[PDB]
Amino acid sequence: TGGSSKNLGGKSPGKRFGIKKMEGHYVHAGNILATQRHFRWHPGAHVGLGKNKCLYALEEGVVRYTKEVYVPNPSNSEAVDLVTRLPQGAVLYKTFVHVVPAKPEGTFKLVAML
Amino acid sequence: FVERVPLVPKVRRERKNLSDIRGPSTEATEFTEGRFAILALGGGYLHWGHFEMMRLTINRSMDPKNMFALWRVPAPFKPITRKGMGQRMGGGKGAIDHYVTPVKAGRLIVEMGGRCEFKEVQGFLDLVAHKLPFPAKAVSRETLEKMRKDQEERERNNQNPWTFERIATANMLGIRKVLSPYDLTHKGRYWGKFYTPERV
Amino acid sequence: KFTRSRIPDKVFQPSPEDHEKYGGDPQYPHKLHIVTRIKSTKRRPYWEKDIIKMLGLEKAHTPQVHKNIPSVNAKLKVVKHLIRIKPLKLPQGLPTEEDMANTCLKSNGELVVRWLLN
RNA sequence: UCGGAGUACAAAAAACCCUCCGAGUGAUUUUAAUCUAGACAAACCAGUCAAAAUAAUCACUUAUUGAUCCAAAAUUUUGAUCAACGGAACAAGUUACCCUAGGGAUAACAGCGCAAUCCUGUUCUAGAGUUCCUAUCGACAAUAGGGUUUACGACCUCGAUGUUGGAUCAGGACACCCAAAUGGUGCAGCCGCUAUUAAAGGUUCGUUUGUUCAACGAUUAAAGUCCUACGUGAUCUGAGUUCAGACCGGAGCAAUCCAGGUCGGUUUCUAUCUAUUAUAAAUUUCUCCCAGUACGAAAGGACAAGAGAAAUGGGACCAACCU
RNA sequence: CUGACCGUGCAAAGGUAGCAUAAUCACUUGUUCUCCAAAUAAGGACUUGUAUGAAUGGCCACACGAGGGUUUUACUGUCUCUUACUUCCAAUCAGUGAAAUUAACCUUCCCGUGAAGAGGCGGGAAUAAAAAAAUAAGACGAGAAGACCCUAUGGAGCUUUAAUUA
RNA sequence: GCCUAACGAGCCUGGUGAUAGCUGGUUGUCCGAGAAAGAAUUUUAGUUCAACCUUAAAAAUACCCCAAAAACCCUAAAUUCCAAUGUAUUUUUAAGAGAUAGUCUAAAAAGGUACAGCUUUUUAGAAACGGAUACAACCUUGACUAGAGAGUAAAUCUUAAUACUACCAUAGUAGGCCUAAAAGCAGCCAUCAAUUGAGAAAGCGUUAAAGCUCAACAAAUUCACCAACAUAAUCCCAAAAACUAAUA
Ligand SMILES: [Mg+2]
Ligand SMILES: [Mg+2]
Ligand SMILES: [Mg+2]
Ligand SMILES: [Mg+2]
Ligand SMILES: [Mg+2]
Ligand SMILES: [Mg+2]
Ligand SMILES: [Mg+2]
Ligand SMILES: [Mg+2]
Ligand SMILES: [Mg+2]
Ligand SMILES: [Mg+2]
Ligand SMILES: [Mg+2]
Ligand SMILES: [Mg+2]
Ligand SMILES: [Mg+2]
Ligand SMILES: [Mg+2]
Ligand SMILES: [Mg+2]
Ligand SMILES: [Mg+2]
Ligand SMILES: [Mg+2]
Ligand SMILES: [Mg+2]
Ligand SMILES: [Mg+2]
Ligand SMILES: [Mg+2]
Ligand SMILES: [Mg+2]
Ligand SMILES: [Mg+2]
Ligand SMILES: [Mg+2]
Ligand SMILES: [Mg+2]
Ligand SMILES: [Mg+2]
Ligand SMILES: [Mg+2]
Ligand SMILES: [Mg+2]
Ligand SMILES: [Mg+2]
Ligand SMILES: [Mg+2]
Ligand SMILES: [Mg+2]
Ligand SMILES: [Mg+2]
Ligand SMILES: [Mg+2]
Ligand SMILES: [Mg+2]
Ligand SMILES: [Mg+2]
Ligand SMILES: [Mg+2]
Ligand SMILES: [Mg+2]
Ligand SMILES: [Mg+2]
Ligand SMILES: [Mg+2]
Ligand SMILES: [Mg+2]
Ligand SMILES: [Mg+2]
Ligand SMILES: [Mg+2]
Ligand SMILES: [Mg+2]
Ligand SMILES: [Mg+2]
Ligand SMILES: [Mg+2]
Ligand SMILES: [Mg+2]
Ligand SMILES: [Mg+2]
Ligand SMILES: [Mg+2]
Ligand SMILES: [Mg+2]
Ligand SMILES: [Mg+2]
Ligand SMILES: [Mg+2]
Ligand SMILES: [Mg+2]
Ligand SMILES: [Mg+2]
Ligand SMILES: [Mg+2]
Ligand SMILES: [Mg+2]
Ligand SMILES: [Mg+2]
Ligand SMILES: [Mg+2]
Ligand SMILES: [Mg+2]
Ligand SMILES: [Mg+2]
Ligand SMILES: [Mg+2]
Ligand SMILES: [Mg+2]
Ligand SMILES: [Mg+2]
Ligand SMILES: [Mg+2]
Ligand SMILES: [Mg+2]
Ligand SMILES: [Mg+2]
Repeated sequence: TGGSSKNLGGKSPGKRFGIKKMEGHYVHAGNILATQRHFRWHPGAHVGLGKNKCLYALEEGVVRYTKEVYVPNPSNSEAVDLVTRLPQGAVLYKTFVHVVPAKPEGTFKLVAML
Repeated sequence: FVERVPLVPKVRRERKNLSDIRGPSTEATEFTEGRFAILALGGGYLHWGHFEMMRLTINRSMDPKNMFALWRVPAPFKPITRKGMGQRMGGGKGAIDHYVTPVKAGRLIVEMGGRCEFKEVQGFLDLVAHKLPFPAKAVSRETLEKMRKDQEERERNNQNPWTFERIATANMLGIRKVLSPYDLTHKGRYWGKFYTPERV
Repeated sequence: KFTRSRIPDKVFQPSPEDHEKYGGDPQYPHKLHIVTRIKSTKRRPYWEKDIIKMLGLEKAHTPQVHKNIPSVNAKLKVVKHLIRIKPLKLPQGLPTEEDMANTCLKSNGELVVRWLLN
């Protein structure tokens, strides 16, 4: 009996998208925080956005997650319109990641007393 | 008249969820217009031939002046697949032979309103009930409410300290290892497709 | 799948007559648990075997003593169907140095400090 | 090989000859640079982000891609349906003339599992039955069972469980084909048609096919349906399938091949062990009567009782006959 | 009803003379007559065989086959349906004296179970001990590391447009 | 075909201890610790990496883990991540192999026939010398050596199913309408009104009538109603049992 199943190429590995660090994790500058294919979490304070929508930590610190108000860039039109048609009482919210800096910025050392 | 095949025939064979026959029902639990109905006491799959029976039977059995009927169940939307005879396992999913409506225990199949007494309807409804895939009953509002009040009366009259709820929820004797995850909700009254009314 | 399950809080809210029934004192909760292991850790998931290794319950029918703090209570809760728990009682009070050699633990769950005089 | 969904519901991962859509590039302009912290991912190989320091976009956007070696090139780099896509620098058919190593890790036979199909019941009355659901049946449907069919699984056997039909000898089931008691009838009687109870005994001889099946001739009280390794080959037979030779269609350039026909073709065992090696106490016809009476308008036409004959199956026996 | 004719297409030509259900894919136990009480056999016809067919030969015919098939006569133990008697074996006595085979066996039957068919397990039954003679149901009996099937980056023979080529 | 009792290619001696990812074998005692399949592959009867693991070493935290936290429409069991706390484990470094041909049970799903002692993944369990007679996977238990001691664990197999009874029946009027007839009772309309009480009728019945019963009084007594389901092939399958007290 002809057993042809017409479907092809279901097979891909998973991309291991997801959250790499968790709230209250210590982080060094450069660590990737989470990696996603669509924006699930947006970059907050001290979190840089990679061209593939990676989130990495800019400072040395503690990673925090947050629900905050979303005010799209006036250059990006779709989001501008989505913001436009809302009923007059409602604001948009999203989830952000943050780094909270640990090390102080610097120190004043006494080099020489002349 | 319900149509053998849907007007917009499903093109893509779907996985068969046993889960939609399984356990208690949500939709179509309550009466709307009518005084009478056929209540489903098990889960089951209603295909076309059944609709044929309930329809011809219930139409010819009733006085068109004093009585009217209503479908509480959709016309069959779920594709069922077969393979020919003499087929080795594998090669793909088969082709579409059938259409069926899933029916959960505790749902009303047919709703009959009218100025008749429950005795008439009960007289000829018991035939159609008797002929369905699942065990089914002929009921009215009074009957239904009576048996439900009794159904909780049993649970407050229960003389033995041990009920399925208490154990399954407290995971006693590690019983949760033998039970399913759906068992917490069914509270052990439903098992697979079948329903047991006497289970407290 | 099979899982670690859960116990909802209502389970652990005692009724008034449970005090009268198990002879616990309604006013003051009790300090120490005597925990004995009644049943086997075989045929059970690995995490329970773990909990029983931490509690020091390694071999059956030997009593152990534990604090009634919430931290120990959590683990006990996980394995609660394998064990027997009874409140420890001290009629003669707390054992001092001189009594260390004379200690005995009775099946009432009762510690006797002065045992078999002369 | 490569990517999106589902399966895989909320960190990751995750299978199938699973369910569905895609890619082996286009379209632009703005030519999208060096060098180095820390990271994701990961068997490895490949993949990914990226601060500081110097001075690409749209097309669901995610996939648009090939490692060494070896070649050509210039100043530096380009080379693959290597698509069997972790890639052999370059190789196809046949074998019933076959050979070895293995496998019950895997088919054909048989057993087992399951019961789609098949097979016996009941439950429901629309309908047929002129009227009348259920004398005889019965659509759409419900619920139990049986385990012989064709399948499906691959669980025992490949240091062999020898496989179709007959012969002989049969053991068993009862879902009775006869014989025996009976219910119902759209049963007057004669035939009948259905249903209940009953397994001690029976259940033919031929023409054609290897044939079970089937047709057909002639009969019988009937010429049951099955199971037993489709009973039974250390009892028998091989016509058939099933090796070697050979034709005839056909398919191949050929070799060879087609659950297509045809002709021909080795059937081995001295029995170690278990098993086993004769008690009896009938069954069936067909006649003769009854009585051409009971029964029906007549035409056709009974059982029961009682006398006879046979036949078969048990057990024997030679006066005659026949060897 | 068929098609001598008609149109158009493609070919290097368009299968003719014969013969025909055949030692000729299938349908298929083709149709019908003769043959027998009855014939899927045999012979004769019809016959698109859509897969006959003329030196890979086509068609008739003597004469010949230890070739295949069919009928008749006759003959008989093939058979209805077996029987008698002799001889070799045979069994008892006396000599001489092998073979495959064999875990150990103090080696029953039933129904369950079980790697799915039990002398060994479970529940029951039955049961002094040994010879000799028989019969073949079982011991998945004995013989050959299955000739079938599949799998080895195992072989070989054969053939060509396989790839490399003296 | 045949070429010296095996010819698809003789026999012999060399090459030759040919080569077998394939069978088959591999020899004293006693102790420690102990494994189940993620990748690629002329690969799926094999290897080589990872993961687990064994033998040494160096160290520091490891499991458990409350808030807090992880998405946009609907979305369960639950995960991920972390202090306290209960414990002693875990990571690195140096050496090594085997293993990579699994079964069933519970749960979530696919495929198939909402079939398999079926196949394909994910999460758990198991492989008693004790129970389920017998028994690989279910249940009780984890482990040594002696005792002619004790306490217990899982477990021995029970559960049921019935009846229907009086007495009686006139009235307009075969209401209209149809219809061969149509008289409650082929269908439409009406549902009226005598009697104390009787439907412009629920059954059968008739060509239509005719005729049988049900509903209505009158007489009484009342107790119920929700009924059930044939069989297989050697020969049934412990024997038996209502009872001296059991949280045995
Ligand atoms: Mg996917
Ligand atoms: Mg994958
Ligand atoms: Mg039903
Ligand atoms: Mg920069
Ligand atoms: Mg190249
Ligand atoms: Mg490859
Ligand atoms: Mg590959
Ligand atoms: Mg890859
Ligand atoms: Mg040949
Ligand atoms: Mg061989
Ligand atoms: Mg096998
Ligand atoms: Mg056989
Ligand atoms: Mg088979
Ligand atoms: Mg067998
Ligand atoms: Mg069955
Ligand atoms: Mg099957
Ligand atoms: Mg398998
Ligand atoms: Mg074999
Ligand atoms: Mg053998
Ligand atoms: Mg017999
Ligand atoms: Mg019978
Ligand atoms: Mg018989
Ligand atoms: Mg046989
Ligand atoms: Mg045979
Ligand atoms: Mg034999
Ligand atoms: Mg030829
Ligand atoms: Mg010959
Ligand atoms: Mg032959
Ligand atoms: Mg023989
Ligand atoms: Mg003998
Ligand atoms: Mg013999
Ligand atoms: Mg005789
Ligand atoms: Mg011609
Ligand atoms: Mg032919
Ligand atoms: Mg030709
Ligand atoms: Mg020629
Ligand atoms: Mg020719
Ligand atoms: Mg001549
Ligand atoms: Mg000659
Ligand atoms: Mg001749
Ligand atoms: Mg002798
Ligand atoms: Mg013996
Ligand atoms: Mg069995
Ligand atoms: Mg047996
Ligand atoms: Mg002898
Ligand atoms: Mg024998
Ligand atoms: Mg044996
Ligand atoms: Mg045999
Ligand atoms: Mg072999
Ligand atoms: Mg080969
Ligand atoms: Mg080779
Ligand atoms: Mg020779
Ligand atoms: Mg060697
Ligand atoms: Mg390769
Ligand atoms: Mg291999
Ligand atoms: Mg921690
Ligand atoms: Mg396997
Ligand atoms: Mg392997
Ligand atoms: Mg079973
Ligand atoms: Mg596991
Ligand atoms: Mg035992
Ligand atoms: Mg011990
Ligand atoms: Mg009248
Ligand atoms: Mg009145």
